[PDB]
Amino acid sequence: FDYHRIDQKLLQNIVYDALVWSTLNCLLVGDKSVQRSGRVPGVGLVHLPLSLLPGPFPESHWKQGCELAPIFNELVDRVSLDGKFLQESLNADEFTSRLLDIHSKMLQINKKEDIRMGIVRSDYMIDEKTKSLLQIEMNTISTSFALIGCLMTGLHKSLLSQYGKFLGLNSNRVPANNAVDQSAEALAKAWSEYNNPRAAILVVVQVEERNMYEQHYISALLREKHHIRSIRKTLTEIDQEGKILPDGTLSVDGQAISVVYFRAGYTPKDYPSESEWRARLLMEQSSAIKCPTISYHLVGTKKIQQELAKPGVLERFVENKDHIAKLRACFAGLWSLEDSDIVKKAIENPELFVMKPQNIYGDELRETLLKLQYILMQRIFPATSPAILVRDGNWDTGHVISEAGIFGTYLRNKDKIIINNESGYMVRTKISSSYEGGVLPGFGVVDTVYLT
Amino acid sequence: FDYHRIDQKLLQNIVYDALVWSTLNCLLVGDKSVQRSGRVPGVGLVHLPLSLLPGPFPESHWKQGCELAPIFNELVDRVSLDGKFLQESLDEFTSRLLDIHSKMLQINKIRMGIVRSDYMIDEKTKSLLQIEMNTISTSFALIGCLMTGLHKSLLSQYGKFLGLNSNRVPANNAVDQSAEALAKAWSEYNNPRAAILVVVQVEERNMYEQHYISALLREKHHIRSIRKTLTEIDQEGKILPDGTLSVDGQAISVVYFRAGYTPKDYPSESEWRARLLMEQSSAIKCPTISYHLVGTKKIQQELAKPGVLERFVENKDHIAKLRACFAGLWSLEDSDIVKKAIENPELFVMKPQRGNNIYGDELRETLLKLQAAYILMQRIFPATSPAILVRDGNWDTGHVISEAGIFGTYLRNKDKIIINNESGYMVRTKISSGVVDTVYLT
Repeated sequence: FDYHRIDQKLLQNIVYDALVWSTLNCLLVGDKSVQRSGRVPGVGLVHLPLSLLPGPFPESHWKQGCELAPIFNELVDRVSLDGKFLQESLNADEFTSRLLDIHSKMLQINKKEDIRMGIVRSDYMIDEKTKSLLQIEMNTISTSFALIGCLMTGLHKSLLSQYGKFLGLNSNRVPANNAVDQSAEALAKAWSEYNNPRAAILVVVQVEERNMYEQHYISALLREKHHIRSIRKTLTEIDQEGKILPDGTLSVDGQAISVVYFRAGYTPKDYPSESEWRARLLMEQSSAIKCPTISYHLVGTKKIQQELAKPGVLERFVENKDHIAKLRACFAGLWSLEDSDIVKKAIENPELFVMKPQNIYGDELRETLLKLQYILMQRIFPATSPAILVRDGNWDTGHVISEAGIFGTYLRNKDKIIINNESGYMVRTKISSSYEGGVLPGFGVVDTVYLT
Repeated sequence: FDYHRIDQKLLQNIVYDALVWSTLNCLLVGDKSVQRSGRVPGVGLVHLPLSLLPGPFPESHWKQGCELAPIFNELVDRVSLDGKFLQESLDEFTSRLLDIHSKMLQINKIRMGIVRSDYMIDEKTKSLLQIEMNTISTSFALIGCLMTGLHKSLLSQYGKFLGLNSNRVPANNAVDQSAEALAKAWSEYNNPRAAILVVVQVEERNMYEQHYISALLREKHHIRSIRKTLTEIDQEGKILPDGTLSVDGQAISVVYFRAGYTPKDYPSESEWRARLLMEQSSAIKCPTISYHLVGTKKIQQELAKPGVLERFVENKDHIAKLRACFAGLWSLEDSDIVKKAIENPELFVMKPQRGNNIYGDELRETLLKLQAAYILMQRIFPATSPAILVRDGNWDTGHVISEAGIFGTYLRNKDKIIINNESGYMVRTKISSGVVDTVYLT
């Protein structure tokens, strides 16, 4: 539990076994210290920064997270259908306006689109004040670590099967994890639904990609288990090598494409020029099934996510009131500054709130608000646990917080729901902020959880 | 097979896919240039230097080496038992091994081996000739069967194009068969509480092959193993009053050597002390000192001389098969061991039994003999081929020779032979003037 209290020489032994297991099972990324490692496979590898042993996490809250996956998949789909709400909700960012311009084009064009799909991830923290599972992000596009998360389950299970009796820990409390398998399953099923067995899956990847093995592992599952071919291209390669055939088919680099799996294009930095925007548009207009579509990408935007957490909004996209209960239970309170909602703007207890754009804490929060002569939200107070953190072959102790991402997969064809699944998980673990760490990284370490 | 023809663009793609496959499947080693990579797992990793696509190798000759695997297992076990032949036929390193063996001959108290016979196809004849018999610490059981996987994967993706069929790359179980051999020895020894000690080098950039074997042991066979250097064994190992080997809290029933074959492995008396200790223990050595001595260059030369091989093999068919793969080697019958070599010196080489080799017009040393480098052998002319070589993520073309290494596994109780197997392969490929490979049958 307090892993800091385990004998140092024993910890070295466990760390050595982890570094071994990591290499044998490709828990590896290109080393950012090595020049070509985000471009040339096979060179400059290092194990992922990782937490040695999983931190605890209540089984009741784990289950709540499980339950919510398919309910989130369905919300994301319904919200994406409401073009007017998306357009109306979304003033000043250039990138979001560029995405809205594509969405507006699609609204104009008004093409059928019977087949829709998502590979998404809802991220949660446990909150100490309330003792509640709270959602901190909904990731609707290009979500990573389906392989990484499920290799971490493999690792932690392996370590606990050897060192756990002594430690009083049982590997069967690390939840089972099928994430990467479920990912490729959803892509394979969408490729089948399209029913063009001559087509490949296109994966859209970044120019520099030191997590390329995850994507190759997927393509491998596609090739070997599912018998589907795939190709990888950057948005600019697509602009250069892509076109729409007479029947609407996407063709890239000579190959018919039935599914566009995005592992890029979620960030402004992936669109350095008009080339990348042309590609995004081309692909959206074509008949290929996108994973996901532009309206889905819009749904995970910050402003949309904030909107849904306001009074009665969520309630426009969900009719099952048990689902609305479960959703609202994981939503951190959020408010418009104006009216205040019942004037909890009247704030005396600013330690309990946060202001966010579309952050301001404590006293700065209190001043800002002044009883006025961007939104207000419930402050979250995370759980801490003593971790062992292993990075570039070395280890140290740290007190950390953790954020559990629960993947969802979804696939439908008209009104037929083909997949709507909780699809495994990942965990991101970070040194506290009350210690030498904070928020300012390379992006913590990977982890799992230990139920209850 | 003429891979130099394939256009740069396509090659570049096949290369990309091989580097991907290598990373995903742990065809990886510690990078020489990263100073901690031989000691700390998980850091400074790079794919194995490799040949992109297999070289041709006749099926008939592949089957010959297959058949020879269990014949060589039995030959190794019979020669090892002739203590005085070994002492008699047989340098500081070699004499320290001899010291350990004579000592066990004195003491006079289950046997196993995981070995590998290396061959090359000779152009002069068309023969499969043995070039080495490795009796101790044979590497590349994992690497060899991962290259099998890589090549079958590439020829699945690119085979139809180039007119190659992934099914002409032979099947390969080498690492599984190694772990199986160890697991069975552990069982024979019948101590459910004993571990397997694996003896490792101080710096081991190929540690993942060994880690994979310990992972099979743990997960498939439910056997614990522990890895130690010879000096760690000196410091930590003890023989109990009942003669049993104890190393960090566990009895040791099998000592699997992945070190100890090279003098660099014995920087001090500590390592020499650990080797003796373990040899004198009741643990099963994979292999014993006697096996180690059978693999020496001196014993291998001796065996290849006329009449000698035949003293250690009863079976006439095996004698025939063994002689077929043996390159001629001689002391001094003037007739072959010299008149034939003076005519046709191009077909022969003189080599020290331990100075430069002698060939062509020189080999006129023999006219000199009136009818450094001493023992005459048949010259081998290797069957080269066009290769793509991939190293540190870059590729180039080269013309190469290949050495096919056939692993054998063997185990026995007193007259019962539990295992005597051909057990998969590896291939080492190097410039015409190295890298890991497979073969394409025929």
